[PDB]
Amino acid sequence: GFEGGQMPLYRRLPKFGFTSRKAAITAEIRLSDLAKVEGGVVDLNTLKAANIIGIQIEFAKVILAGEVTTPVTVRGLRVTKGARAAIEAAGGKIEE
Amino acid sequence: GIREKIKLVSSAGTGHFYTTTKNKRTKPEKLELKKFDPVVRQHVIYKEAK
Amino acid sequence: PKIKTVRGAAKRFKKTGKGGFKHKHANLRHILTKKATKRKRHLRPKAMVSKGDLGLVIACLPYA
Amino acid sequence: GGSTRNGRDSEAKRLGVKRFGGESVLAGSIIVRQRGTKFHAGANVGCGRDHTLFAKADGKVKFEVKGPKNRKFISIEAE
RNA sequence: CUUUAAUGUUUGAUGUUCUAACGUUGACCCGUAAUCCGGGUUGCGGACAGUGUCUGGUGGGUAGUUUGACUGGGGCGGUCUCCUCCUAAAGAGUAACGGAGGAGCACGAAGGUUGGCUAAUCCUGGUCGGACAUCAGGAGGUUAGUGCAAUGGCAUAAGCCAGCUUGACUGCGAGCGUGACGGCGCGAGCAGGUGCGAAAGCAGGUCAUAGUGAUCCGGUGGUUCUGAAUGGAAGGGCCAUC
RNA sequence: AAUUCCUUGUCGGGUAAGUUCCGACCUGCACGAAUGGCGUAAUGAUGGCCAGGCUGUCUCCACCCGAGACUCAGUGAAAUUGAACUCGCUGUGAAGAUGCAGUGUACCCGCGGCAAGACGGAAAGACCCCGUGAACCUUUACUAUAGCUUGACACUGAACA
RNA sequence: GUUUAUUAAAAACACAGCACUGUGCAAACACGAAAGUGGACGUAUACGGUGUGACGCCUGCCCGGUGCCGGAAGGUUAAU
RNA sequence: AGGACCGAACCGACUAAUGUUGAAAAAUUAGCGGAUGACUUGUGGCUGGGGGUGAAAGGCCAAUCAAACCGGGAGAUAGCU
RNA sequence: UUUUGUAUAAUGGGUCAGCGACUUAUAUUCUGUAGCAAGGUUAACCGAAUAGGGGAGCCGAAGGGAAACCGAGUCUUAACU
RNA sequence: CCAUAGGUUAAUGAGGCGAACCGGGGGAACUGAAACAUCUAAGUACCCCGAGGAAAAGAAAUCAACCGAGAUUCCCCCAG
Repeated sequence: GFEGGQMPLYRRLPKFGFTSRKAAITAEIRLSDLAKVEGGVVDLNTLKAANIIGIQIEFAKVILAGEVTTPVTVRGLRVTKGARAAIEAAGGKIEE
Repeated sequence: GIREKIKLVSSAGTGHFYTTTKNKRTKPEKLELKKFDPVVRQHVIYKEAK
Repeated sequence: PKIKTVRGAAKRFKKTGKGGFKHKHANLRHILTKKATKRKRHLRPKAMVSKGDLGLVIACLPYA
Repeated sequence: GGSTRNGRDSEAKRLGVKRFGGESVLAGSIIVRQRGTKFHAGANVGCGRDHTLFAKADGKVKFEVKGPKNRKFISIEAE
């Protein structure tokens, strides 16, 4: 970022530090992939076995992407008003 | 110099306030004026200078 | 070796849904006694780096 | 001593000439405190604090050989 | 409310009395006829030193580094930002230790608005009373005035005679001007509430351009935005801000 | 005046004349009393002027004896070396030409002797400036700190006024 | 006499004498990642630091600045 | 008795001239100062690197020292030739 | 070789021959090229050990917001804009 | 005096030198911050005492977070 001295732009901009501090415990899944669950249930305990992201997850969230191929059964998770309706239209269940 | 800048607050003591400079040797009356509140959407006296 | 992320940039610039990096405007914190709202409110919409100015952070954010 | 300083030029030059303007808003001919030497009309009467001749409309200058006495009364017009 | 002393008592300090901490800058004897001093025995001094750590002060005995750029040697003197003026060759641009002046603030009025006004000066006549300071006439006047330069404009006054008062406000804004950039200049108009006016209409400060200063660091007004077991708290962030 | 612009102060001594030496006078721009004031004796590998001596130092050089230089033999180094058909005078010119524009003058290789040049041979110029170069030195810059010193905690005890 | 072995040997400094100031002896003072030693097997006519120059004729005024001592009227002051 | 004389040994380095790969890195030639005192000199030992020695010159400490000889830090550092 | 200009009283060069100065590892943009493809890929390691296994973990498939939060939409806004 | 220091016999250990790794203790400047002062250089270079086939580390007075992990060490990741 050196520009001949003359106080460079990366020092004239303000400092930040406050962040959401939860990415290492928060998993993000989308209805366009790993959403058939092979007849099983979508749950935080089975996500920790689904060959994805590992065991340190404390929160799992869902986003509405693509279309829902199965009458999927979900227990818990943080799920949008759209994702709850895209699964309803496919014959699925959301347990909370 | 060194007069210290004035702070003017409404009677609710809220975190929205005006800041200005005033001459120390003229007009010793308290600086107060009637102006708007950004949440209550009404005119109030802003006062309590020094 | 891995190369480090530069704190000069990683406490200044953020990533978005478009190529480049998004930042705040300065001249909004220190002594506002002579700054009317028409010279404060308008300093909050944020701006981007995206030209020959991006080639100055291309080794500052090597993992963004 | 005192010299040369002179600081900022601050522009204040002409623009509202011939057939200038188009797809975007024009600032018109700007001057340094002389109020009559390049006078205005229509959408570009402006003169907020610096004699800029600004508008809510876009187009070219009409730039006509008419206007009260020595004043030019310059305006922009739709095509 | 007081000015304060003594009986009793706690103690800094000072003296005295004593040996329990401690010096050995005392001595003899053993090692050993070792001019050392380890041991052994006995004195002297004694809570004084000595030994460790803390604290204020004095401070090259000892240590390291800094001490600018522009100009026809170097320095001195001048200058370094903002405003203004001449140089710029009749488009844009620009050089000269080439030529000259201001600002680094002030006003809740020198701001907003409704209703009115126009000034400087000289000559004569007349009063103490003015090169002229109150008046009438005859001439003359952006040769007066703006909170302050310099330049420009002002009476459809932006200059000043009165009245009533904060639009010197919060969120939003098509955009346009300048400079390589940061930065800097101007802005139609909405919604909310306010000011002046019968009303039209006007006001988001000061006729227009100067009274400046990014980020860091720290501080203050508000706050279910956050807050590493949980729940408060401390500190952040957002919004106001020094 | 090892202090002073004007200075060779100025009067006088010394001299054929004397910015130099002395006696004296004191506008010491800005001497002066123990970082003393000022003078003698005695001393010095000590400062300056005058005079007698010495004499080829000088006036004006010349012989007399020897050493090297000179000519070889034997043994045989040193710094330098763009290329060398490197001659005047004038012009031009990285603005003072051996060589190019003009016009003149030289047998070649040596050889004792000279040194006006070749901006000769030897120094990674000293001079003056320049560099947020380097290192020491000073201090009424800046930041650190021993030594010494003030009070104190603790080893560290008993009591009376 | 001594100083610049090599561009200087001269007027520097040494030095009988004169004067100040610290020091009572586990002296003052010095060297130390410290015991140990030096001062001194001495003892205020002794030792440390230092200005002035044999002997003579003599030796003005200033404590306003800085340094050091002596003091307690006032401003101000640490650990704890 | 003499930091007494005149003057060799012994010491000196004031001065000129010949030197400057010279027989020579202080020697040569010719003057020329001192010479019983702060004189002169052998052999052994002592004082060490920020530390010595010095009647104190950036002089002396193995032809260097206002900071030496031998190695390492190291391929220090040139907005530069 | 190099400095408005160089036959330049600028600079270098006695000579013949050896030797003599840009390397890959970490990250990335632009370019070529290749396998798979909404997926792509293994590291260390194990392996009769250039096959094969190993999917840890990374890169990608969703954005708006300081963050809570919302999400094919979203922040600020009374937002109704 | 009792003892201990010295004297004495038997047993067991230490003593000097090597290549690197390694344990504890001492420890720069130049350098990186395009200058420099906290920071960095660097607990390196170098020195001192010393140990083993390794040394160091270990079978929790650690982390976690309502769900539990669970001796130590090195390689690839978590992660620049």
